[PDB]
Amino acid sequence: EFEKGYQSQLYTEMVGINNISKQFILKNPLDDNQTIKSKLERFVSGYKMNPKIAEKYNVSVHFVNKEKPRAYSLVGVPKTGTGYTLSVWMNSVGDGYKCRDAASARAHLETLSSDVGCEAF
Repeated sequence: EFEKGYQSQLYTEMVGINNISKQFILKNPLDDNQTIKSKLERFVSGYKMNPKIAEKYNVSVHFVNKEKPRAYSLVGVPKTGTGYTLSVWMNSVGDGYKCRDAASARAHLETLSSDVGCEAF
């Protein structure tokens, strides 16, 4: 399908977003947790993907513990009205997952069960 096709181009994009985010961290080791969290949020929500992925998907940065914000994650889920479901999420240590639906992406799930969930790649 074109859709799996797109879910996979979205991952490649998010890898590129993750690579630039790494540089935010290396280049600014003096930033306090508040500052790097907002800097990453601005960078990731401003981020411009390839025009035909940008129309389809939203990417956003999440922090499981906001006082360890160098530990971030990226979530990528369809824009609304597009009729899409397939999603993605990834670690800042580079674990990547393709997810059957946005909710499992937002939930940071790592396995397929109950006909929802995510699996690695």
